[PDB]
Amino acid sequence: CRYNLACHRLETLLQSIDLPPLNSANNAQYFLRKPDKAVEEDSRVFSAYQDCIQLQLQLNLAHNAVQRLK
Amino acid sequence: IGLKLIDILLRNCAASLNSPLLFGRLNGLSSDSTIDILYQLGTTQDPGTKDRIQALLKWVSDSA
Amino acid sequence: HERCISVVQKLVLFLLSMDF
Amino acid sequence: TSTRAIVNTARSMVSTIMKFLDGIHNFAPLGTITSSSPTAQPAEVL
Amino acid sequence: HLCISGTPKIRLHTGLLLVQLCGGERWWGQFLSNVLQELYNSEQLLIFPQDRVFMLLSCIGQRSLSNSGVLESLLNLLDNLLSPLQVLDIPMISWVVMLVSRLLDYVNQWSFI
Repeated sequence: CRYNLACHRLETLLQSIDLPPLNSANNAQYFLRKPDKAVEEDSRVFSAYQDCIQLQLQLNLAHNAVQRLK
Repeated sequence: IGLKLIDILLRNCAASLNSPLLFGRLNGLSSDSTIDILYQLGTTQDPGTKDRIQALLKWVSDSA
Repeated sequence: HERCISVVQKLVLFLLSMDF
Repeated sequence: TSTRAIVNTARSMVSTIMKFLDGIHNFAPLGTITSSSPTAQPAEVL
Repeated sequence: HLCISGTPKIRLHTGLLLVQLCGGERWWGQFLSNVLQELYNSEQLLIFPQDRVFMLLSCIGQRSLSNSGVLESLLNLLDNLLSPLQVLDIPMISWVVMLVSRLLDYVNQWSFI
């Protein structure tokens, strides 16, 4: 339940994330100086992404522990 | 020149050793700026409005 | 090295064609 | 005409690519300091 | 399938694996240019780590630069991309030139670069 909730969080945060293509000078500047809002979005995504990975490991361990007993 | 501008923003922005070239930019690239320009051209009420819309639709059909 | 000249010639044209 | 006569010095995707491949900065420490006078004390401490 | 979307270790090993196996084939340089054309032309909508894949391609070309076809084909792509001067795809040209520049310098006044 929690891992699905964490996975849902990652999707909601990423659905507002956009990747400019590297085909214009304005896009090059985007990559050169990440604007503060862009930096914050990456910080939230990284924090949220860590939660998903932690819960993914626990879910596999919980599945593996339950499978050992079964 | 509205048709020329539509061609520049949508179709071909290249210049028409001293002559201007403007080879440096991809055709049809969009930004907030180009979108605003295209919207004001489309929704501006004037004799040319129809023709401009026509050009837009033409570019659509051509693309398809 | 004829193709080398071609690319170099086109590179110079690019150099000479560079604008804003 | 002037737009024809100028090249943009603003950094572009080539500079971004170079950055991806790994206010002013002091390069003296990276350099080697010598003197033409044979009797001068070595100046690397500078 | 693997180098574009794969993990960094899979990406790295697939690239290095491809060099060790097919780096010495005549079509190898064409493959690199075709990959370069397909992946970095401005008509490509595929989203992938261009920078990471480009680093791989630069690495791959260096490890296969003994094959004369690598630089030959890369310059042919640059030749074809610049033909409009003699429409130019400046982003594609930038990728090709930087790849070609890094490969050639592996082949002092330019040390500032």
